[PDB]
Amino acid sequence: EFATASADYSIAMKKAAEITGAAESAMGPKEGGFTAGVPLDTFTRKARIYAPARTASQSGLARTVDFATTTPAWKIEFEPTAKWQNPLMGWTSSADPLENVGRSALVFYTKEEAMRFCEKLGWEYEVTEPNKRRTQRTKRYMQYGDNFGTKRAGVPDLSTLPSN
Amino acid sequence: TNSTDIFNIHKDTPENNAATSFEFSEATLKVVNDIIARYPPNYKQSAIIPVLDVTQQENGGWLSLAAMNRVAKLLDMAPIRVYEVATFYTMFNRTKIGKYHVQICGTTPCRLQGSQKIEEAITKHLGIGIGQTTQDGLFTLGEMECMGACVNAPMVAIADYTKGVSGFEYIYYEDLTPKDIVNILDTIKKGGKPKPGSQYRLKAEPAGAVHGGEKWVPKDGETTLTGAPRAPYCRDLNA
Amino acid sequence: LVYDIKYFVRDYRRNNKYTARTVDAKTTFDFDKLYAGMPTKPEQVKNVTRPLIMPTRGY
Amino acid sequence: PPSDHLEVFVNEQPVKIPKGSSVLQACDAAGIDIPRFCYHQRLSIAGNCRMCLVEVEKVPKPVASCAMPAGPGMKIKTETPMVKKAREGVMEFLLINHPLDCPICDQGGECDLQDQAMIFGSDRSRFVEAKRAVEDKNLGPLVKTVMTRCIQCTRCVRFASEVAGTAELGVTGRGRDSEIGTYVEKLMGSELSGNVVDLCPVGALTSKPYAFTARSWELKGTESIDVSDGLGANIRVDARGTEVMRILPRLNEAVNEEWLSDKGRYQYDGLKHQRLDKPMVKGPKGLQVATWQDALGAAAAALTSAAPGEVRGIAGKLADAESMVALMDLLRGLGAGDLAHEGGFSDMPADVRSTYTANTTVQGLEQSDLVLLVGTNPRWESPVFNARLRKMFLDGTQVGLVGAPVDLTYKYEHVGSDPAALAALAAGQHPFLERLKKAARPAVVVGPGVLRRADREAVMKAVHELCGKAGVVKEGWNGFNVIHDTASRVAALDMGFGPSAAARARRAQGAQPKVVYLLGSDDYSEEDVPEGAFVIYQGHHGDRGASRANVVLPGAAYTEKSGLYVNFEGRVQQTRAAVPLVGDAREDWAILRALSEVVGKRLPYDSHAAVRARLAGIAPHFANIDAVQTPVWLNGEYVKGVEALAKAAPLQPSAPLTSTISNFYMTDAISRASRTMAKCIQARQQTK
Amino acid sequence: KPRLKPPFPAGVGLYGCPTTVTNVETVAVSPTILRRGPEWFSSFGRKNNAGTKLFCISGHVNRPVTVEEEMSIPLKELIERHAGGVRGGWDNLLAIIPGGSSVPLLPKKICDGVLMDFDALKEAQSGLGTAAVIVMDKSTDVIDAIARLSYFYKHESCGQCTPCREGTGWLYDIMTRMKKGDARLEEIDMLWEITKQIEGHTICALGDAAAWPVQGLIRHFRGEMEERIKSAGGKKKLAAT
Ligand code: SF4
Ligand code: SF4
Ligand code: SF4
Ligand code: FES
Ligand code: FES
Repeated sequence: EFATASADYSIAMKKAAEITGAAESAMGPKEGGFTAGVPLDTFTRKARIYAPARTASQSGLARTVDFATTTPAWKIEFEPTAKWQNPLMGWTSSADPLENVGRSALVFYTKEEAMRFCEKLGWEYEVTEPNKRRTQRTKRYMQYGDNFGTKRAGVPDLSTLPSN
Repeated sequence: TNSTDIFNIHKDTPENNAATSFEFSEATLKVVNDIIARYPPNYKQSAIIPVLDVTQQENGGWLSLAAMNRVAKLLDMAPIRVYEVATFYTMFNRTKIGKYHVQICGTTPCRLQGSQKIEEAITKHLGIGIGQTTQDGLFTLGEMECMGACVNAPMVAIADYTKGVSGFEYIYYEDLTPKDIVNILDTIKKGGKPKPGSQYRLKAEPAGAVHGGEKWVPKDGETTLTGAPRAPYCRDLNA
Repeated sequence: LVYDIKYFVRDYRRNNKYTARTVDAKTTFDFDKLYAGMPTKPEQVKNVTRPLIMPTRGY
Repeated sequence: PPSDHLEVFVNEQPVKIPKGSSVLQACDAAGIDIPRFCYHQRLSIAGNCRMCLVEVEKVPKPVASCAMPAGPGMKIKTETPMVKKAREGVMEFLLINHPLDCPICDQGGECDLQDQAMIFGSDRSRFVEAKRAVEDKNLGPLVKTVMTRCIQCTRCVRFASEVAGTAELGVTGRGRDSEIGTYVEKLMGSELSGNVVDLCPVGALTSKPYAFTARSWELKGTESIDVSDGLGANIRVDARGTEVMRILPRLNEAVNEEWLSDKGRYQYDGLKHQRLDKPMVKGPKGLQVATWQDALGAAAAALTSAAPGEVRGIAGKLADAESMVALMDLLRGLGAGDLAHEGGFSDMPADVRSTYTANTTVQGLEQSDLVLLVGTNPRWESPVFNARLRKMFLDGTQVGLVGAPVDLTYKYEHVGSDPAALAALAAGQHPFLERLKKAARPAVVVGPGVLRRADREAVMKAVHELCGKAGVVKEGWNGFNVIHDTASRVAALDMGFGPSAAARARRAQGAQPKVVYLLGSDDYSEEDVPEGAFVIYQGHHGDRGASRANVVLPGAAYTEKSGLYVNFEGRVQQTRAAVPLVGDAREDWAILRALSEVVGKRLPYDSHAAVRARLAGIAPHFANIDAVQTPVWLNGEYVKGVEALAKAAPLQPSAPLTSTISNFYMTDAISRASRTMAKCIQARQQTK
Repeated sequence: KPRLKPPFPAGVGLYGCPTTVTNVETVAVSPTILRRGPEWFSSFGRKNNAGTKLFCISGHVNRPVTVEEEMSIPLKELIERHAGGVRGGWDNLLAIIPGGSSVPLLPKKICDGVLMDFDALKEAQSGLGTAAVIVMDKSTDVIDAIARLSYFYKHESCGQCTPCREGTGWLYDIMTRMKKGDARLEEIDMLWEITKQIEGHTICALGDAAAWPVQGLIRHFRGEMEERIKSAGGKKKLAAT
């Protein structure tokens, strides 16, 4: 039996990505940036390929690499450039064109897909593998019954009993 | 939780603060150390509920912050665990009460028998409601759940704190009318000892009943175990 | 819905399904059945009436 | 093994799980994320919120999946009508007494209760009765309580008992009137007391310095490292424009699990005060603002007019590896050799990396059954590391200490307090040696206060003899560990940032420098910065080192740059810029490259990648970020090599092995400027 | 505060050691059973319902009593003999709780004929429990009695788990409104739904014991609750107009 998110339109998205002839499209390095038509100094900047960790404030795991095959979780991020305050109002000003484009719009299923996008666009990239969660609990409090075990204070000595 | 204790946190009082002192006497310390020996040494914390009860008679019917801290030091446990136990259980008073603690049952088997009229009689006589102490410091009125005396409903329990640990008395008074509880309160106030148990029979044996919460109405009928008691007997355990 | 507030009996948003059909290769399209259910005379022509309202689900 | 992985069925899918796993862990291994409020991975199981209720075949009741163990061949269903009805009913019970507080609550936007109500709950309520109202509690300056929002999950109580070790919270009352806190007015005194704000799933416990300032959706999060100590805890920095709003931990099981100390969490408000944003040159009027060309020219003129033997360079506690190698190469290019470190023991030999790093690593220390601490206070040096030591204590690892007796929140055996006790332990006079000799995997942890001593070589020789006799280092296990308390020390030891033999001799006969370069140093000794010298200060806060300088060159803080730092286990980690540079400040290695150009001898690197490649050319393990090598162990050949340092400066068997950290809340220039740390100290002073 | 099962007290109990908890009356009858034989004990009562039992009869009864009797005795026999019958005659009976407070009540039609037995009260949608018999007559406000029972279960909740701790107070508030008739007719079905939400969803069996009396009250006296709601508007809708 096979049932891996088999009740939604994502079935019709996984295929249409493996249609023959279109599943083997490939370009040389930096070639997609030449035909993109954006200024060429944009590709002198550095990019980071990484999957963001779970927020500490909440316990849910949906925006992590646990659901990597279900949901795109890998991101492309750029270093910050200068910001200052507006003299009249105090609003935060910037001259960065890539200020929100990687964090809002570019999401990928795997690390290699984001690498392929960076390679064909000409961005130099560094890849950061996320830290793997550990599921095995401690030896103490491994199960619920270890809360009430004999490991709290040892086996009780029967020396204060009447008739000792 | 009980009556008279609306806070589950400590409130500073000139009578009740961290500067207040508590210490056991010699005989009470003997009692507490005898209680501790009932349990294993590495599980000495099992003794907290009887020790806190004994401390409650020692301190005069209620637990102060100093008494709880002394008990915490005595059993070698953190004070927050002692505060947890003392706030969890209904008998533990954490504010100062009177000399006699009058507790009336209000659960439905006592309620059908007219516990509300007994409460009305107590409030009309003593002049206080539930959760209050008299201006003389004699009586404190409280409400309780089912006390396991339902065949002799309606009933009142009265706790004696005028003699300390050695003369502590927790006495049930059962099968009551307004006249019976008024007489019991007057007998306690005058310095006598009212009779314990039911006011119209000995025990839970078949006899009459309180009709409407105002009048005992005796009724005759079949009674069991009226003859001679059974002799010792055993079958042949071999075969 | 004032006192009957349960939601999973009316969760239409999350209860739709997409199912991958078996691979449409060796099926039997009979055109004879398709053209055998069609009329040939003016009477016996049946028309689908226009829907009066879109579904309101009782509200 | 007798089938150590058992097979269960979750929604008719076969799942293999380890033995002893619960139903919730089997659901997690099947790719299903079960709603929960009281379960936590790091705490003990409670089972009181009733949100994790699933259906198991041949059971007529819903089971609590967090607590129920998974049996062989078990069939779990997570999407039947009774599971959905159970989830909606439990949510409805959770919401009847909750206050309508989402506009004023700080969890709004990142709330487990809100999101779980949106997904697994209903859209209506039928409750029109009056709610329960609770007064709020005072727990100190870091934890803010609005206790009407409590849902009685008891995560805080389990945390305070199990991880922090203080055990000061409890549940008082009964029933609907159950109430979380301390019965008397008390202050939460743990160093790890900000983690309980993360552990609370609701806005009952929020962060008091952060209160009412931001919503979570506005914050740009950057994954960085923590530099307030030597462990290098992994963090996330949340910023709104140019301003850092909060700092949170992030998961790393090899470093910090999920925790972060209160200093590393709350010292960010020191980044908004006393900041150097402009270059300054001291004139006849005093220090006044100057251009970068003028400031670089003045620093170059003072660095070139002096003789090479009158120049000293001191690295601070927070200098990254790139700026340190830049300063080292610039001073060595001028013919100088006087290099010093603000973290002490600058003359310590750094030949083998195993002699000043933790060979067992942080996660590998959990396989030790007996731990001997030598002269360290891990609760104040690294509270997250001390929390992992308490975790080791709770499942059977015994701890002994040779040093000054300290509160560690776990029981230990005090072997002694001086190097005389260490020698008695090595000879056999104390019975703890027989406990070490019979242990399967013994471990020794040496703190940085031992290395700061003038007789550290004799003490390290005694420690090496003890490790040789007790089987601490053998085939298959290396239990010798040296920890640190400063972020920049191990990288300086890795690259060779140390004084030459001629400079050590000149300090021995008492030569005094005339030009001092202070690379972020504000806790220098008075022996190293003479009065009347020329001082070049490069840093980000105006402090003791900037008030004394003639040239001030403004650099970046660790929230504004991406520099390399190595923790005490040898792992290379990096910061990342969460905000841009402030004012007219620059990158810290770039200032030294520009200054090397103005002096007249350029550094051979012009980019961040090139200076990192220079670092990798010195020591190749610098290139492998987020990883740790296995260091070479040379047995007693190294100790035989430095016996001249043992013969000179002999042992002091009466001076106690203590810890040098006397102020935990204020250790560097950032934490000294933090008003929250000052309130933290004032709260411990006003309780007496 | 109760622990979750598993583990079980015979596996991990007091101080982490194997432990069995048994009732006083269960313990006390064992020496007589061992001396007089198991065949003597099983000769009383129906199959799978063997032996004798202490019964406590309280409430509107002429002679309230703690009396020992054979099991599988009828309620009417157990009350008319040994207790003097219902106050005002058997035709003045309104309802009877047969097993303490945690079991649902029974009306007069079920009570006339049912045996006081484990496998006989259960089929009558009740239970034997502790065999404590509480008798109400036709002067009783049965909604008020079950409301005081709801107050008891609110007062005695330990507060550990969400459904018991939050919903016993909710049940008490709804019952207090129902006693005065200040409610809606569909709030009765809401009340049944809330009891079904508590029951079977908690750590221990006090949540079930809190749901069960309200279920019995609704099932056997829904007409009384509806009449209490309808007739309250004879004193509340005269002010609205
Ligand atoms: S905890 Fe705060 S944000 Fe979450 S539901 Fe309650 S009031 Fe709203
Ligand atoms: S304060 Fe937070 S963590 Fe503590 S019991 Fe309440 S909801 Fe749970
Ligand atoms: S059902 Fe009630 S008494 Fe039992 S554990 Fe839950 S809250 Fe406590
Ligand atoms: S109801 Fe009053 S003693 Fe039980
Ligand atoms: S997560 Fe299992 S009951 Fe709370």
